[PDB]
Amino acid sequence: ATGPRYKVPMRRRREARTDYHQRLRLLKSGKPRLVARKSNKHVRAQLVTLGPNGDDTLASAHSSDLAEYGWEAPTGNMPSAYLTGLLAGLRAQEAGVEEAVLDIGLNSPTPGSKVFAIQEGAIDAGLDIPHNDDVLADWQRTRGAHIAEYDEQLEEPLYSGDFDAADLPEHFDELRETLLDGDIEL
Amino acid sequence: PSSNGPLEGTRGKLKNKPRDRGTSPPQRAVEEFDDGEKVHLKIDPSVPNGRFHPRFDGQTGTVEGKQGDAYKVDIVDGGKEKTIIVTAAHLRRQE
Amino acid sequence: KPGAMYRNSSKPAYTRREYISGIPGKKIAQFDMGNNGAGPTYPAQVELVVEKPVQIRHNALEAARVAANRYVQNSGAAANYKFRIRKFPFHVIRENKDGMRAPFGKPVGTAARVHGANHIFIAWVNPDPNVEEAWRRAKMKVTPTINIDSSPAGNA
Amino acid sequence: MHALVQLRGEVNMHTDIQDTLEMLNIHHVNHCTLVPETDAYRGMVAKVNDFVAFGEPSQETLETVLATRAEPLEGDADVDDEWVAEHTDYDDISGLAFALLSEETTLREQGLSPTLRLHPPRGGHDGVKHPVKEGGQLGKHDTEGIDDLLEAMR
Amino acid sequence: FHEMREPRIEKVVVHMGIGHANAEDILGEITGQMPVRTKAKRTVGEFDIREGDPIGAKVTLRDEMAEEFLQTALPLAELATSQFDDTGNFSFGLDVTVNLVRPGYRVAKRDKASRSIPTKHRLNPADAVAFIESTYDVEV
RNA sequence: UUAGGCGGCCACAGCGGUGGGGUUGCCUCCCGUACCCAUCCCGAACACGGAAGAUAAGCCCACCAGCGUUCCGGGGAGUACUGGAGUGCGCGAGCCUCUGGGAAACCCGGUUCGCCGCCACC
RNA sequence: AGUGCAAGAGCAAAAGAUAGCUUGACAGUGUUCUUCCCAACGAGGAACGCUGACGCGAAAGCGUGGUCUAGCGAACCAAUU
RNA sequence: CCUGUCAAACUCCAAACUUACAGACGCCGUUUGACGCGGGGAUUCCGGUGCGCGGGGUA
Ligand SMILES: [Cl-]
Ligand SMILES: [Cl-]
Ligand SMILES: [Mg+2]
Ligand SMILES: [Mg+2]
Ligand SMILES: [Mg+2]
Ligand SMILES: [Mg+2]
Ligand SMILES: [Mg+2]
Ligand SMILES: [Mg+2]
Ligand SMILES: [Mg+2]
Ligand SMILES: [Mg+2]
Ligand SMILES: [Mg+2]
Ligand code: NA
Ligand code: NA
Ligand code: NA
Ligand code: NA
Ligand code: NA
Ligand code: NA
Repeated sequence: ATGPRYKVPMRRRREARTDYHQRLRLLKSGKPRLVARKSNKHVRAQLVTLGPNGDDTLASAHSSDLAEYGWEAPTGNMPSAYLTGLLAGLRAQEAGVEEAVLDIGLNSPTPGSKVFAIQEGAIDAGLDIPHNDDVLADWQRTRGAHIAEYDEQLEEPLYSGDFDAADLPEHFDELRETLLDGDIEL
Repeated sequence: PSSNGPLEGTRGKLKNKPRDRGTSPPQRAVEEFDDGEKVHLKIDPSVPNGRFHPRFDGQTGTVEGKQGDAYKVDIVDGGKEKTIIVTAAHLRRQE
Repeated sequence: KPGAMYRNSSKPAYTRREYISGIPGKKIAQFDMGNNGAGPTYPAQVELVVEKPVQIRHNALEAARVAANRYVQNSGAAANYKFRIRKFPFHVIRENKDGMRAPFGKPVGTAARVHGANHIFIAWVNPDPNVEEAWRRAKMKVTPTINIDSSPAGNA
Repeated sequence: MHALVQLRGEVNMHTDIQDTLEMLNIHHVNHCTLVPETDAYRGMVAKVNDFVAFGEPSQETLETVLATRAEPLEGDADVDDEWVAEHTDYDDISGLAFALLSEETTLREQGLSPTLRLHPPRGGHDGVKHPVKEGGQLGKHDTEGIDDLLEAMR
Repeated sequence: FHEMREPRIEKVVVHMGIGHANAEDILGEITGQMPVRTKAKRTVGEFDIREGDPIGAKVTLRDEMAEEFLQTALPLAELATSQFDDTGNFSFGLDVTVNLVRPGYRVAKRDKASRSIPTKHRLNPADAVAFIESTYDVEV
C-alpha cells in the first residue's frame, strides 16, 4: 500500500475470516475438519478435507435445508444447530467419513454454544470427534426448552406467526427421530 | 569466521524479503511426502521450528521415512552421506 | 604528506561513520559559489572533467576550488556567475603512523572518489569565459589530467 | 557439423577445459574430430574456443582429409573407398563424408577412430595467440577458412 | 436511505483522572453503575513511577444509562464547536465524553469480518452538532 | 456464486474513489436480554432469542489508475559488470580486442482496481 | 514498540501486552545434526522421536526452560541419590 | 518544491558466476571390474611463483 517494502496480510486475514494460527493447529491432526459456522438466521456445518488447490467439502448441512425434512420453526437456534450437525454428520458417514476435529473458526468456545451443539449432533450421527462433554449444553436446552419456557413468560407470541404459540421442543424430537433412519440424501 | 556458531554468516539466507515477512501459509507446513521423493531444502525465515543446519540450505535430498511429524531426508554433504531431520515447512517437491 | 599515498582507489570503500571515529573536518569552504541566489539561467556552462578515476583529498579540493574561484574575481566579488564543486570527500583515509604489527592505520583525513569522465566542477557564465582560465588553474592542483568542457555554448 | 582441431598444448590449460577436449576425443595437438552441432556440443566447443580451431568444412575437404587421415578403430588399415565400402554403410568416402556432414552418423558408428590425426600445417598457421577476426588461427572459422587449415594439414 | 444514517449515542465515558480512589463512589452515583480502575503506563516524576496502579476510574454508559445521564450532564455544560471531534465526538467538563456514530457501527466492533467504517458513512462534526443540538440545548 | 461457507496462490489481490443491488429468498446492519454465556464497568464486544424496519455501512455486482504493486513494448543498453583467451595498448592506475553471458536507475506507452479450487444455492 | 544482555535474524487475531492458572526448567531412553563443511576426534550444544508421569485448552494442540545463534569442563578422589 | 553527493559492517533492485538434484549427449566401466567396501605400508603437516579476486600496509 505505502511502498515496495509494505507488507499486505494474506487475503483471508484482511477479510478477517480465517485465523491461520488456529488453522495450522487444526490441520495438525491430519483429520477432516468439522467446520461449524453461524449466520443471524442460519447455521452451517461442513466436513472439509485438504486439497491441492484449496479445501474440499465432502459433506455439509445447512439449517435451511432442514425444513426439507419437516422443519417448520426458526433456524437460528440451539435445536436448529444440533440437527444441522446431525444431518451433516449423517451425510458425512455416507461419504465414508469417520472422524473429524471441530473447527469453530472465529467463534468463541463458550459452554453450551451452538457450535458445540453442532458438534454434539455430528458426534451422534456417528462421527468420531475429539470433544469434552461438559462444555456442551444439557440436552434440554438443545431440545429448545430454554425457548419454550421463555414463551411461558408470554403475553405476546415469541414467534411472529410462525408455528405454534408455546413453541415445541417436541418438534425437535420428531425431527431428530426422523433423521435417525432411511430418508433421502442421508 | 570470527566465531563458529550455526548462524555464522547466515544474515542473508535466514532473512526474508520485506514482503514475504510475517507468518507463513500453513499449506506447506502440512504437505506430506513419500519415501523416495526428492525434496529441496530451504529454511523458511518465518518458521522457527523443524529447521536444519543452515549449511544445508540449497540441498536436494531424498525423503526416507520420518520421525514424529518431521521428515528424515538423506543428502550427501560433499562426499559424505548425512540424514537431515526437517519439517515440511522447510521442504519443497522437486520438479 | 604526498598524494602518492592516497590518490589510488585500490582500497575498499571506507565511509561508515557509525564504525569510524575521529575523522578530521573537511577543509573545503563552500560548494556553491558566486550568485547562488540565482539558478543556472546562463548562456554558457563549462565543466572541469576528471580524466582518470582517482581519490582527491579534501586538501586538493580546497586548493583547487580556491585557486579557481579566488581567480574568478576577474569578474568581481559579486560578479554574475555561479560555481559548483559537485563532489564531497566521503572516503576516510588512514595512515600507519610497532612496525607492521597491528598496522591498521588511524584516521588522518578524507578524500573524494572521482571516476574518469565525471565533472568535478561546473561553472555558469555569460559569454565571458574567464572561467576557462579559473580551471586551467584548478586542474593544476588535483592529481589527474583534466578536460575543460563547454556544454551550452555554440557562441564560438 | 564442425571440424575441431586442437592448436594449443595441454600445459597450463585449465583442467576442466582439458577434460572437455578429451571428451571430444582429442588428446594431442593437431588432432581433429568431427562434432555435431547441438546445444550440448555447442557449449563444449565454446569452452574450448581458445585452444582450438573449428568450423564447418566443405564436402571436398572432408573427403580429402578422411582419405588422408582416417583410421579404423584399430590398426594401420588405410581408409580408402574400398575400405569404406567393405566396412561401412556407405559405398565410398564421399558417401561417408556426406553422412557425417549431414550428421546422420559418426566415425565411431562406422568403426572408425573418432580422431583424424592431422599433420602440422604446411606453410604454418596464423598463430595461436589471436583469434580469426584478428589474423590469428583460434576460434570459429569460415568454411573457406577451415578448409585452408584442414587442407594444409592434410 | 435515512433512519440508518441518522446519528445516535454510543457510550458516554465519565472518568476522573486523579493522580493516585475514593472518587469512584461519586461516579457510581452520578452514573448508576460500578466504576473501573485506571492503571497508568510509564514511570514519571509526579511520584507516579508505579506501572500497574490505580490512578482514576471511568464509566462507560450505553443506551438509557447514557441518556438519563446526559439529561443532566449536557445542561451543566455550555461549550460547543471547535471542542468537537472530527468524527462527531465531543468531551466536556471530571470528564464526560460522548461518542457518536451511525447505525452500522458494529461492523467495525465485531470479531468476524470486521471492517473499518467508510469515511462517507462516518459522522462529521457538523452532522453531529445538528443531532445533539436537536436534543434539548444549543450549539456554540 | 440476485448477495453464502471453507480455502489455495498471498498487493496482478494494497491505498483512494464512482455507480448499482435487495418486492418472497441470502449476507448484513437491525430488534431484544428469560435462558447457556459474558464485560477487572458497560447484552459495546462475546453469548443467546428473534424479525418491526433498512440497503445507509458491510457484503456482492459494474467501473476509475491518482498512489503502491505485477508483467510487457520501445528507449536507456548490448551500456555497467562479468566466466574464458591474448608476446593487444598503457610509466602506471588501468584499458582494449576476441569468445560466452548480461543489469540497475529513469523516461515514454500498455497491463494490473485479483486469479483459481471445493461445497452449497431460482 | 516490545521480546533480560552483543550483533545479526524471527515475531501482530503473536513469539509482544494484560489476566488467570500451572511447574514440561519432569524421569527414562534414543534418532540426527553440530562441535570437527568436505573428512577422523571428546566434553558441550541443538533439532526431532519414543516410554512414563503431568499442566493447560472445547479441541486440534502446545509444553524436551527463556524466539534463534554465547553463558562452558576429562580421568583419579570426595560428598550426595 | 528545486538543487549537490555516498556506503566493508545500507538495500526497492541485481548479474556474470558458484552450487544441490535429475534427465540428455559426451567420455568411461562391466577379461583393463569402474563406483564402492575392508585391510597393510607410507611420505607429509617451513612451501614458492604467475594470473584472477582479494584484506592490511606509503610501499
Ligand atoms: Cl461464523
Ligand atoms: Cl541439520
Ligand atoms: Mg554476504
Ligand atoms: Mg589405433
Ligand atoms: Mg618451413
Ligand atoms: Mg607464429
Ligand atoms: Mg448502496
Ligand atoms: Mg525454543
Ligand atoms: Mg588431579
Ligand atoms: Mg557433593
Ligand atoms: Mg562464491
Ligand atoms: Na513468511
Ligand atoms: Na609492540
Ligand atoms: Na593535474
Ligand atoms: Na485491578
Ligand atoms: Na449495503
Ligand atoms: Na556430542
